[PDB]
Amino acid sequence: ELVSLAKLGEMRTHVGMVKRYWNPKMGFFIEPERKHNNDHFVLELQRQSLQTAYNYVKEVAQNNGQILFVGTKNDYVKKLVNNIAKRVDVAFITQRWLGGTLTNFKTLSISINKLNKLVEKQAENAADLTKKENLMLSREIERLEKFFGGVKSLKRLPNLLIVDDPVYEKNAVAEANILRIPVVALCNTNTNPELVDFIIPANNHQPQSTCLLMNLLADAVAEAKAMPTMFAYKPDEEIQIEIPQKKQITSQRLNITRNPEVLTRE
Amino acid sequence: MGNFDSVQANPYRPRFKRFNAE
Amino acid sequence: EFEERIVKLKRISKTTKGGRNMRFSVLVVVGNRKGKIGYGIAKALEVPNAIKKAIKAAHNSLHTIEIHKGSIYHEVIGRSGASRVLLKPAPQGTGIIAGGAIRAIIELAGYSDIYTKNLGRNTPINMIHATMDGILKQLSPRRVAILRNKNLNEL
Amino acid sequence: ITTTKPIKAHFDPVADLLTKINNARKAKLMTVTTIASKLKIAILEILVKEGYLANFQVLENKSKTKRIVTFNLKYTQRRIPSINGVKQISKPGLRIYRPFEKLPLVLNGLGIAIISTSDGVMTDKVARLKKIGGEILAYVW
RNA sequence: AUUGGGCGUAAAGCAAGCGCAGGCGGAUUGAAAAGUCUGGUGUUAAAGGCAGCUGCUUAACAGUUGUAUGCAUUGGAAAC
RNA sequence: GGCGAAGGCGAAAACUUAGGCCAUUACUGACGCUUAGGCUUGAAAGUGUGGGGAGCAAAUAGGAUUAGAUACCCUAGUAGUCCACACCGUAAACGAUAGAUACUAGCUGUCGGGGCGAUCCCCUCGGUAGUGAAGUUAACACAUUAAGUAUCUCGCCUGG
RNA sequence: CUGCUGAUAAGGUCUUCAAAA
Ligand SMILES: [Mg+2]
Ligand SMILES: [Mg+2]
Ligand SMILES: [Mg+2]
Ligand SMILES: [Mg+2]
Ligand SMILES: [Mg+2]
Ligand SMILES: [Mg+2]
Ligand SMILES: [Mg+2]
Ligand SMILES: [Mg+2]
Ligand SMILES: [Mg+2]
Ligand SMILES: [Mg+2]
Ligand SMILES: [Mg+2]
Ligand SMILES: [Mg+2]
Ligand SMILES: [Mg+2]
Ligand SMILES: [Mg+2]
Ligand SMILES: [Mg+2]
Ligand SMILES: [Mg+2]
Ligand SMILES: [Mg+2]
Ligand SMILES: [Mg+2]
Ligand SMILES: [Mg+2]
Ligand SMILES: [Mg+2]
Ligand SMILES: [Mg+2]
Repeated sequence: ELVSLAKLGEMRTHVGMVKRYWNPKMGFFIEPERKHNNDHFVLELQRQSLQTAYNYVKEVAQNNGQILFVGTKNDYVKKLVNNIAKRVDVAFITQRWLGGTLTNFKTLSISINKLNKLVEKQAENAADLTKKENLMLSREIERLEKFFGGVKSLKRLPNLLIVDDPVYEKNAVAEANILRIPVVALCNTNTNPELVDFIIPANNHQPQSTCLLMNLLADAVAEAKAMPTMFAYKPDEEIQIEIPQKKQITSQRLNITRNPEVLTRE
Repeated sequence: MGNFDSVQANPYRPRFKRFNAE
Repeated sequence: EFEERIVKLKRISKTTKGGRNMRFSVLVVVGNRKGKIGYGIAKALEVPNAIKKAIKAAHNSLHTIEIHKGSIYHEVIGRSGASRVLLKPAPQGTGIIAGGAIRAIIELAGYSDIYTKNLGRNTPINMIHATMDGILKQLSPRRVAILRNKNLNEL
Repeated sequence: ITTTKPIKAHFDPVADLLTKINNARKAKLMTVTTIASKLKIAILEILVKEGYLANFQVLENKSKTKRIVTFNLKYTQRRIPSINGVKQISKPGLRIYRPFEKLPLVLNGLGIAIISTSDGVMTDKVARLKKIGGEILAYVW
């Protein structure tokens, strides 16, 4: 099968956030509460939702759809998306999601066409560039690459979106919903279930759980486009992973003291 | 009267089923 | 053959550091007279560009309309803000008993015989919103049969 | 069946049930409970027959002194109900009596009208068939 | 605004309370039948209104047939 | 932050006395909600008679400022502010939101009773606050203490 | 770091239009 239930339990993909931060509409994916303070999930629901999303993304990638991976979150998520893009040639937006990346696609298409033209001009090279103008062109290349390096490949609106956190990507999921594009996400007890189509009840704070699930989706894509897989349909000795640096791991949401009353009074 | 306990506890079910070409 | 007609052409303006910026706003209703109709309001410095943008918005936002015997199935009241529009089914022959924004919406949608009355405000955009809400809230007599497990509108 | 919370009901039997049903519909709630009266039992029987509810179930205390009725709404798979609205006609104070000639047709026959003529509550169509009318309780569509 | 409106900021919740009369009012059983529903009967003058037709060169108009509403009495229904 | 229906209530004590919250295997057995008319209370100012008068201060006098100052500033200053007994019955008397009843996500505090027993913290029943989706609204916003879904009763509104 | 500091005759343009290219 896809994964092992004890493996999910060990990667802690069945722990959400503190009970304080939760959307009541996500009560379906949480079993009746208990002395746990971090909103444990239902493992069968996790596996079922993951299998459904896997099947859909596999179908899209086999039928040659264009999927876009979006993480503009912690540096680990950024590097994870970059590695997944290296593994499979899917489009990605690791930097900030630009306003209207999908609903205003014409202007960003103009920008990426300009980026491609500048890139080929620089590659063709010329002695007229000298030093100053060459440096300015290189800096422009660097900026449009940092902000459009994953979008340059596509020429048309993508057929599917994969979001690491719908709460953080509220703009991206809103654009996907207004354009009627499928969007899958790793909901983490604080997300509105209506916006996401293929909900995957999961963790979003654990750098091991997010890595495992993101690599599972990438494994679906890579199997559909036919390379050897990475995590899916694999034993423990190859599924095992490490915990990034910098007793047990602490998925506790803290720092409530930085939420003061809005400036008021007269 | 009318009790059958159908159980329809599948909220937020996926709408899209399978991608296809024209 | 998506026919279009102009419902309102207002002259809106803002004030700047000396003088007034004046722009024309158009409320266009686009309908194919077969079941597709949308509305679009746009603002521009000139009437032609305003009309072009309004038509673009109306074609971008199109809604599906179902007709029964050329009319509306059941009496409905569309609410939008302070405008309430009452629609009532009519027998074949009375024609359109609507006037103004409701008449434009009904003709461009494709209905033949409708009784209408504007019970509230007379601002074209809100009247159009109320009319669209009333027509959209409508229930076909097959969805209710599916819901209640009846036999395709049989007694 | 065992309960934990106290159960209360309004003095008006038709509009109590209507408020419960409308609030449950708007809030997507499925199961609700209320105090049981025979008018409410008959009206829920006709709602179940017409297919606006899944089930209604009456229960009695161990001492046979109190009765409560609990019913569930009929939601589809995508979780949208079959009830679209409820409106009560014969409110307390102003009671509405209409003969057969003026028996109403709700939403051109899509909805139903609850009429308690002489043989308990009765739907509009069967009242028309029997050619007799009476008190009109509520409009449900 | 009975059908068919409102009272935080646009006109409109008495400064607040104790409250007679009035209005409304928990659940079950029985009786009667004042309200409610329904059948028969009498009447609601003619003209007028609506539908059909005839005659004025057609019409306006005239004539002719049908056409309700309420009250009373009597016989049933018993859900509210 | 607490109490009362509102006005309102803050040094200590005694006496007399009103209501409320929680749990009830107890009792009466619909005796309830609202309330035209009626009655009771009702900040401050004001009135009448008798007391009291430290401080403050309408009216009043003077010095300043000012084109003028019958005002803002200052120095004095009577009624009044205080008590008892009788009236007046008005306030932005405001939550600008009548009372009663049933239902409708959640999160964070705080106050009281009850369950456990160091505090702290957990649960239940209520009071008082903030944030907040459905829902409502012309918008601001209200949002289980509703301005939401509905019922009952009273009062009130109909351009300046 | 609080001095002082008052007034401004009447009536008025200015959007013609989208039918459309
Ligand atoms: Mg200037
Ligand atoms: Mg009005
Ligand atoms: Mg006012
Ligand atoms: Mg008040
Ligand atoms: Mg007042
Ligand atoms: Mg009382
Ligand atoms: Mg009384
Ligand atoms: Mg009763
Ligand atoms: Mg006559
Ligand atoms: Mg005649
Ligand atoms: Mg005084
Ligand atoms: Mg003087
Ligand atoms: Mg001055
Ligand atoms: Mg002095
Ligand atoms: Mg005096
Ligand atoms: Mg007053
Ligand atoms: Mg006060
Ligand atoms: Mg608020
Ligand atoms: Mg006047
Ligand atoms: Mg000076
Ligand atoms: Mg002067």
